[PDB]
Amino acid sequence: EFATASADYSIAMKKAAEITGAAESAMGPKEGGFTAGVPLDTFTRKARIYAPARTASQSGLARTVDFATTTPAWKIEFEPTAKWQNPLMGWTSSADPLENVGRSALVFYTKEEAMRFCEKLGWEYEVTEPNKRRTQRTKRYMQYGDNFGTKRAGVPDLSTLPSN
Amino acid sequence: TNSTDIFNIHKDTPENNAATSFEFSEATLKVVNDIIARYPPNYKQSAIIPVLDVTQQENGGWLSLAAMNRVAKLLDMAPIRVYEVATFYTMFNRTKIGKYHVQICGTTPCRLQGSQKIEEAITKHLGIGIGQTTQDGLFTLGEMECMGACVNAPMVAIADYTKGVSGFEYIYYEDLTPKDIVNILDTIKKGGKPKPGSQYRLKAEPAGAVHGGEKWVPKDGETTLTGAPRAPYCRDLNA
Amino acid sequence: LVYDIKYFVRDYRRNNKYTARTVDAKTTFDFDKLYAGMPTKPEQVKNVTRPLIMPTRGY
Amino acid sequence: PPSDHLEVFVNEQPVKIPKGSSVLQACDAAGIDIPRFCYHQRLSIAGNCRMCLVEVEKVPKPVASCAMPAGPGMKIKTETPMVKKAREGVMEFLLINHPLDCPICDQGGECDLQDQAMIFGSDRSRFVEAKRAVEDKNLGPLVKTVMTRCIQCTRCVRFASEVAGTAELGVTGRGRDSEIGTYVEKLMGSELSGNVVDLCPVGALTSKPYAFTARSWELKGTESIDVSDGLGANIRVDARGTEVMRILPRLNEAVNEEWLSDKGRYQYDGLKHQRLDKPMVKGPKGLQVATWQDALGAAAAALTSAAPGEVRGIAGKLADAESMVALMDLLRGLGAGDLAHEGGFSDMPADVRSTYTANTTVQGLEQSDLVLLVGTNPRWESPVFNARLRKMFLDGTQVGLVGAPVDLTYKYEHVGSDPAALAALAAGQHPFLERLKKAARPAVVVGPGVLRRADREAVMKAVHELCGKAGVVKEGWNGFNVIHDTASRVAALDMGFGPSAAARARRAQGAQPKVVYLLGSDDYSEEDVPEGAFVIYQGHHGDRGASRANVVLPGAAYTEKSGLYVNFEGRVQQTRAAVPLVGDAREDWAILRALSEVVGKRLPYDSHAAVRARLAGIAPHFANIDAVQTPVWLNGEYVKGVEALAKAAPLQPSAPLTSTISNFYMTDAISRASRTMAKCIQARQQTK
Amino acid sequence: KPRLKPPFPAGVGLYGCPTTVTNVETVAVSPTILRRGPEWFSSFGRKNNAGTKLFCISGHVNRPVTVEEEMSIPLKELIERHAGGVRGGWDNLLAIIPGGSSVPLLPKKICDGVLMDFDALKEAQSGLGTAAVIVMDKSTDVIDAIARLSYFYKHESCGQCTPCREGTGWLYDIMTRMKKGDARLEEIDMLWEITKQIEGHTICALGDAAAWPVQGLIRHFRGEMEERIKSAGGKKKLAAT
Ligand code: SF4
Ligand code: SF4
Ligand code: SF4
Ligand code: FES
Ligand code: FES
Repeated sequence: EFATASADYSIAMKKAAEITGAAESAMGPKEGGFTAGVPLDTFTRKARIYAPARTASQSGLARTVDFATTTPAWKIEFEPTAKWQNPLMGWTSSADPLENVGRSALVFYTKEEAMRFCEKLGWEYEVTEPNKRRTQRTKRYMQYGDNFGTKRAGVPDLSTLPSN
Repeated sequence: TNSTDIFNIHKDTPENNAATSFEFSEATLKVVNDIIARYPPNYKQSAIIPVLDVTQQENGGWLSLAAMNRVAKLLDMAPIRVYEVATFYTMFNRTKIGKYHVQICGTTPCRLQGSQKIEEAITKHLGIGIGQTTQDGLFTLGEMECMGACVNAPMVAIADYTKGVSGFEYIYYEDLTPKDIVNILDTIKKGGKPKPGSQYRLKAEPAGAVHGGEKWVPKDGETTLTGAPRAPYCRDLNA
Repeated sequence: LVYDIKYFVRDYRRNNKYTARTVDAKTTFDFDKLYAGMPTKPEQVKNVTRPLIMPTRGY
Repeated sequence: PPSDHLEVFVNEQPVKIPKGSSVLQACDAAGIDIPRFCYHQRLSIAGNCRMCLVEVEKVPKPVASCAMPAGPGMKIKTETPMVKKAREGVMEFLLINHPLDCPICDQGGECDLQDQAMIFGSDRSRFVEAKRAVEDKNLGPLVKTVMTRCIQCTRCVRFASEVAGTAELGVTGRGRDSEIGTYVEKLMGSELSGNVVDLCPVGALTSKPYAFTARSWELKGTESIDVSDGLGANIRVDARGTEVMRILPRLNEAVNEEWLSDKGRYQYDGLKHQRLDKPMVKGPKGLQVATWQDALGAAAAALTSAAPGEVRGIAGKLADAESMVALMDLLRGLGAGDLAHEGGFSDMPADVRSTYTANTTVQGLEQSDLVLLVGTNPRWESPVFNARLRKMFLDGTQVGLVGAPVDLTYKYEHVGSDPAALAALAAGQHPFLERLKKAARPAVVVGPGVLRRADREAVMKAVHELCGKAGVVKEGWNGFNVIHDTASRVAALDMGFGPSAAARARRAQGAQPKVVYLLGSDDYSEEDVPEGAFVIYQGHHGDRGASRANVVLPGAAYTEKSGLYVNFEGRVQQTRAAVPLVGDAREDWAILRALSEVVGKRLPYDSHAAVRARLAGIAPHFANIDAVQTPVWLNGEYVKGVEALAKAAPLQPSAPLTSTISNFYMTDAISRASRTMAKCIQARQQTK
Repeated sequence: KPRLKPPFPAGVGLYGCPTTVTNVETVAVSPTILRRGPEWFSSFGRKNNAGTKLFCISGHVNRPVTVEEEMSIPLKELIERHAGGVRGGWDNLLAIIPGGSSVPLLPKKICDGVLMDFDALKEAQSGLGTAAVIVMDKSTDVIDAIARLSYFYKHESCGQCTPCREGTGWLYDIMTRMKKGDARLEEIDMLWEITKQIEGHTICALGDAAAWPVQGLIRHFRGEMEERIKSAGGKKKLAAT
């Protein structure tokens, strides 16, 4: 039996990505940036390929690499450039064109897909593998019954009993 | 939780603060150390509920912050665990009460028998409601759940704190009318000892009943175990 | 819905399904059945009436 | 093994799980994320919120999946009508007494209760009765309580008992009137007391310095490292424009699990005060603002007019590896050799990396059954590391200490307090040696206060003899560990940032420098910065080192740059810029490259990648970020090599092995400027 | 505060050691059973319902009593003999709780004929429990009695788990409104739904014991609750107009 998110339109998205002839499209390095038509100094900047960790404030795991095959979780991020305050109002000003484009719009299923996008666009990239969660609990409090075990204070000595 | 204790946190009082002192006497310390020996040494914390009860008679019917801290030091446990136990259980008073603690049952088997009229009689006589102490410091009125005396409903329990640990008395008074509880309160106030148990029979044996919460109405009928008691007997355990 | 507030009996948003059909290769399209259910005379022509309202689900 | 992985069925899918796993862990291994409020991975199981209720075949009741163990061949269903009805009913019970507080609550936007109500709950309520109202509690300056929002999950109580070790919270009352806190007015005194704000799933416990300032959706999060100590805890920095709003931990099981100390969490408000944003040159009027060309020219003129033997360079506690190698190469290019470190023991030999790093690593220390601490206070040096030591204590690892007796929140055996006790332990006079000799995997942890001593070589020789006799280092296990308390020390030891033999001799006969370069140093000794010298200060806060300088060159803080730092286990980690540079400040290695150009001898690197490649050319393990090598162990050949340092400066068997950290809340220039740390100290002073 | 099962007290109990908890009356009858034989004990009562039992009869009864009797005795026999019958005659009976407070009540039609037995009260949608018999007559406000029972279960909740701790107070508030008739007719079905939400969803069996009396009250006296709601508007809708 096979049932891996088999009740939604994502079935019709996984295929249409493996249609023959279109599943083997490939370009040389930096070639997609030449035909993109954006200024060429944009590709002198550095990019980071990484999957963001779970927020500490909440316990849910949906925006992590646990659901990597279900949901795109890998991101492309750029270093910050200068910001200052507006003299009249105090609003935060910037001259960065890539200020929100990687964090809002570019999401990928795997690390290699984001690498392929960076390679064909000409961005130099560094890849950061996320830290793997550990599921095995401690030896103490491994199960619920270890809360009430004999490991709290040892086996009780029967020396204060009447008739000792 | 009980009556008279609306806070589950400590409130500073000139009578009740961290500067207040508590210490056991010699005989009470003997009692507490005898209680501790009932349990294993590495599980000495099992003794907290009887020790806190004994401390409650020692301190005069209620637990102060100093008494709880002394008990915490005595059993070698953190004070927050002692505060947890003392706030969890209904008998533990954490504010100062009177000399006699009058507790009336209000659960439905006592309620059908007219516990509300007994409460009305107590409030009309003593002049206080539930959760209050008299201006003389004699009586404190409280409400309780089912006390396991339902065949002799309606009933009142009265706790004696005028003699300390050695003369502590927790006495049930059962099968009551307004006249019976008024007489019991007057007998306690005058310095006598009212009779314990039911006011119209000995025990839970078949006899009459309180009709409407105002009048005992005796009724005759079949009674069991009226003859001679059974002799010792055993079958042949071999075969 | 004032006192009957349960939601999973009316969760239409999350209860739709997409199912991958078996691979449409060796099926039997009979055109004879398709053209055998069609009329040939003016009477016996049946028309689908226009829907009066879109579904309101009782509200 | 007798089938150590058992097979269960979750929604008719076969799942293999380890033995002893619960139903919730089997659901997690099947790719299903079960709603929960009281379960936590790091705490003990409670089972009181009733949100994790699933259906198991041949059971007529819903089971609590967090607590129920998974049996062989078990069939779990997570999407039947009774599971959905159970989830909606439990949510409805959770919401009847909750206050309508989402506009004023700080969890709004990142709330487990809100999101779980949106997904697994209903859209209506039928409750029109009056709610329960609770007064709020005072727990100190870091934890803010609005206790009407409590849902009685008891995560805080389990945390305070199990991880922090203080055990000061409890549940008082009964029933609907159950109430979380301390019965008397008390202050939460743990160093790890900000983690309980993360552990609370609701806005009952929020962060008091952060209160009412931001919503979570506005914050740009950057994954960085923590530099307030030597462990290098992994963090996330949340910023709104140019301003850092909060700092949170992030998961790393090899470093910090999920925790972060209160200093590393709350010292960010020191980044908004006393900041150097402009270059300054001291004139006849005093220090006044100057251009970068003028400031670089003045620093170059003072660095070139002096003789090479009158120049000293001191690295601070927070200098990254790139700026340190830049300063080292610039001073060595001028013919100088006087290099010093603000973290002490600058003359310590750094030949083998195993002699000043933790060979067992942080996660590998959990396989030790007996731990001997030598002269360290891990609760104040690294509270997250001390929390992992308490975790080791709770499942059977015994701890002994040779040093000054300290509160560690776990029981230990005090072997002694001086190097005389260490020698008695090595000879056999104390019975703890027989406990070490019979242990399967013994471990020794040496703190940085031992290395700061003038007789550290004799003490390290005694420690090496003890490790040789007790089987601490053998085939298959290396239990010798040296920890640190400063972020920049191990990288300086890795690259060779140390004084030459001629400079050590000149300090021995008492030569005094005339030009001092202070690379972020504000806790220098008075022996190293003479009065009347020329001082070049490069840093980000105006402090003791900037008030004394003639040239001030403004650099970046660790929230504004991406520099390399190595923790005490040898792992290379990096910061990342969460905000841009402030004012007219620059990158810290770039200032030294520009200054090397103005002096007249350029550094051979012009980019961040090139200076990192220079670092990798010195020591190749610098290139492998987020990883740790296995260091070479040379047995007693190294100790035989430095016996001249043992013969000179002999042992002091009466001076106690203590810890040098006397102020935990204020250790560097950032934490000294933090008003929250000052309130933290004032709260411990006003309780007496 | 109760622990979750598993583990079980015979596996991990007091101080982490194997432990069995048994009732006083269960313990006390064992020496007589061992001396007089198991065949003597099983000769009383129906199959799978063997032996004798202490019964406590309280409430509107002429002679309230703690009396020992054979099991599988009828309620009417157990009350008319040994207790003097219902106050005002058997035709003045309104309802009877047969097993303490945690079991649902029974009306007069079920009570006339049912045996006081484990496998006989259960089929009558009740239970034997502790065999404590509480008798109400036709002067009783049965909604008020079950409301005081709801107050008891609110007062005695330990507060550990969400459904018991939050919903016993909710049940008490709804019952207090129902006693005065200040409610809606569909709030009765809401009340049944809330009891079904508590029951079977908690750590221990006090949540079930809190749901069960309200279920019995609704099932056997829904007409009384509806009449209490309808007739309250004879004193509340005269002010609205
Ligand atoms: S905890 Fe705060 S944000 Fe979450 S539901 Fe309650 S009031 Fe709203
Ligand atoms: S304060 Fe937070 S963590 Fe503590 S019991 Fe309440 S909801 Fe749970
Ligand atoms: S059902 Fe009630 S008494 Fe039992 S554990 Fe839950 S809250 Fe406590
Ligand atoms: S109801 Fe009053 S003693 Fe039980
Ligand atoms: S997560 Fe299992 S009951 Fe709370």
